[PDB]
Amino acid sequence: SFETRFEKMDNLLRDPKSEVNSDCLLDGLDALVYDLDFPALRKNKNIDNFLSRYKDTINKIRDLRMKAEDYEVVKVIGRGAFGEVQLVRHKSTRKVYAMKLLSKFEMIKRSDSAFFWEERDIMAFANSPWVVQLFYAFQDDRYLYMVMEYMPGGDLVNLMSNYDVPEKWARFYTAEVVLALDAIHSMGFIHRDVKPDNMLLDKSGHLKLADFGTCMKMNKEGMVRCDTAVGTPDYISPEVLKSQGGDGYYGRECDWWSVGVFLYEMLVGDTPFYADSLVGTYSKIMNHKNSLTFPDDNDISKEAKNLICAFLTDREVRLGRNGVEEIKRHLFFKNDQWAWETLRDTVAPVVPDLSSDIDTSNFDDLEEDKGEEETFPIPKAFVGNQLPFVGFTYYSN
Amino acid sequence: TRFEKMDNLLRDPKSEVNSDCLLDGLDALVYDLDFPALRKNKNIDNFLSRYKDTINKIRDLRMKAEDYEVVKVIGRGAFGEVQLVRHKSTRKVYAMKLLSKFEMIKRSDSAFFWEERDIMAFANSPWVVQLFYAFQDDRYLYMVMEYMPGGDLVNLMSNYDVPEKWARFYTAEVVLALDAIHSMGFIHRDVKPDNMLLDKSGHLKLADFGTCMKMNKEGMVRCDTAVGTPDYISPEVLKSQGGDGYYGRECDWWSVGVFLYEMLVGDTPFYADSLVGTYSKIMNHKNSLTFPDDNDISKEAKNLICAFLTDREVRLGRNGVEEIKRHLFFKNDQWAWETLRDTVAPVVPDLSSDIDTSNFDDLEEDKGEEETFPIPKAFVGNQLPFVGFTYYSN
Ligand SMILES: COc1cccc([C@@H](C)NC(=O)Nc2nc(-c3ccncc3)cs2)c1
Ligand SMILES: COc1cccc([C@@H](C)NC(=O)Nc2nc(-c3ccncc3)cs2)c1
Repeated sequence: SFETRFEKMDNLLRDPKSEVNSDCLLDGLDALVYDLDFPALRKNKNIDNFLSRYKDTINKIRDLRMKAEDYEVVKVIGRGAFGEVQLVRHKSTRKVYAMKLLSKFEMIKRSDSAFFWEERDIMAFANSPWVVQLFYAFQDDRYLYMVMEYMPGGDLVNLMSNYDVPEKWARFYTAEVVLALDAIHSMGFIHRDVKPDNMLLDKSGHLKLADFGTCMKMNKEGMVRCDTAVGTPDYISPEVLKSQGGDGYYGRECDWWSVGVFLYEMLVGDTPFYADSLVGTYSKIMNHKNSLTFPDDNDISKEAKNLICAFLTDREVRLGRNGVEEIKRHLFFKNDQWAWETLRDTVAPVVPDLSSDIDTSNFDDLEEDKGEEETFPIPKAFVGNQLPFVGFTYYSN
Repeated sequence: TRFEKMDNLLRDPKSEVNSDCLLDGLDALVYDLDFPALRKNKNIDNFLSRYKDTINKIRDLRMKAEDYEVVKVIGRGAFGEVQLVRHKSTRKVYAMKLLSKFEMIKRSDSAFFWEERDIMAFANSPWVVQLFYAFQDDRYLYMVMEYMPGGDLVNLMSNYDVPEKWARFYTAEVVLALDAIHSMGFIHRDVKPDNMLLDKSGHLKLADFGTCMKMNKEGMVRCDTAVGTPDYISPEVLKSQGGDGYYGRECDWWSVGVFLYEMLVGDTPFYADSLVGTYSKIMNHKNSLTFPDDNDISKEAKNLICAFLTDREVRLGRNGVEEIKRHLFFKNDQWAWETLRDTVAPVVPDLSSDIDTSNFDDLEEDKGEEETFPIPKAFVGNQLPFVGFTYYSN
């Protein structure tokens, strides 16, 4: 077991999970230069001499390290209002990735400076077939960049658009979602916003989760709360809605609610709590006992109905509170086509036909930004606008 | 393109982006941000709380002062002290120079240790004391050097009457050592007995390079300030105060001259009871230089001394080290210039333990309160000149 203090420090430098690993240490030096280098501050001798020594070296480094210009944008596949996701090709390696941008200016402006750490940890270290991998995370003074495996199948929102979905497809996406969720729960995170938008497909037609921006680390009892605004409460559980009003905390069972909702939308074509307005949808969720109706549209399966209803109940009696297993054993999941262990080796309901490695078919065209980039007021003293982003850099090796 | 090369940039002990400089960066940053006034900036407060745990940990993992037992305090330079220290685990004994960050700020003069670090680390010479590790905390820089139980020429000079035979030896060694330094591109200035140390076998090493400077093309330097030890300072360097001039490596040779005088005469040539007096006699050396009336001293001894204590442009060594080596004062049957360090030193120190302090004067401790920095209301970047100082030998 024993290691010397020198050995231990060496491990800190080399460990991708360490915040003092070499790449993170360059980040600091970089940021510090960014934030110090200004005529006003250069009047300080310590600062002026320091920037003279290191700057020539800092230019070598900024030249050497990965950068936005190592990639060319093929297209824009999504917009998050903190930035865009865009299809890219690496110039030297020819390889094709999806790339998320985050505006540093926007983040300082609105706060929301701390929120991307969990997404980073998850996509970097999950090492799951159920989770989109981040290959590189790097940055400059303007932006964060997350370079991710591209998922040409598109999301489940697109799928529900182009296909009516039989219980046989539903069961399958549902099961994969169960697994990705469980994977994420086992790393100690609660996803907390689980939607068809966050479910994408690889060239095989298999599902991965993306967009972990809402994810929070659970503690001991496996609970959390965050202050975070949520676009639509369509898939959001009642106890999460209550929590936003200060009331209290909650556990991973909130994610199983979303899945209950996801199923209903796949079979029935509609969100169960759908209303013309946010307020209406909101009331309906809080009303869920009396507000949840199975369709005009059909009789659909006794078993499907029962799973959906088991997920869409109140949290204390809700399916999945006793763990993933009682979910897996639900009779809704019985079939001849796949078993839980073999699921990803099955052939998928929809296997994308793709013209090229650049095929955008399953995504909507994203027109343009072409907006003029906002800049900060020149510091009269040190404001450290780069500090929140220090240690973000990651290279998978 | 394959690329990285940052592997080498990170691994090069001479690289400024190497791992230890990178860690010095983060360490300096935290020290300099941690303050009530500065934590009112949220950017800062948030960064400090994020990296605090990991920073406390690094500080402990990396080499620190607590890793050493202080045995005796063997010197004080008013920029700090020099201690004989023993590593608490390895049990190895080392010399450690403490440089105060507070003082190198107050007096400015924050840049001088770089060349000293550079030399002691990478010289790889039997003529130059070797730097093993360098580290720092908020208060100090720490240089850890090979220990030199032989002591310095001043101690030797007080305990003995140096015969010409010995002076030939020590001068010759100083000469070879200086040459090596010159060949690395530096002018020492500051050549005085106090910086000449004897190893366990009694051979000579140069230390305290804090005053060194790097030559250019013609091998000169441009300096308008005069550098230390009034007794040993050359006319050029004295005169260079007040904007004057720019000069080469023969100011060191001048000090070798003073050194030789001191050993054989037992006094300094420019001694007076004020430095003011000494500066003056130095300017007037052409007159003020005299040997004692009694004297029994070889003519060629006095000649060599006189060849050094002349003006720079006629100064022995101005042509090359060779004209010094060929001087008749060095003529003898015992040793040759290339083998000289393999010969048997005139004094081989007798030592009790590896810890033996007998050849160093008695010094004690500060006993004073640490005079420390005022809390900033804004980023002063006070640690920034020290980033990249840390060194580990392997
Ligand atoms: C708040 O900041 C944001 C910046 C950009 C985008 C977003 C939104 C749309 N959510 C998201 O992560 N969507 C993502 N889609 C992928 C993706 C898509 C296709 N192929 C590979 C990856 C990653 S994240 C938010
Ligand atoms: C520049 O500011 C100063 C700060 C503290 C001390 C000094 C003096 C004592 N000179 C010096 O470096 N002396 C040296 N002694 C050694 C040494 C001693 C014993 N064994 C090996 C080396 C190196 S430098 C100056």
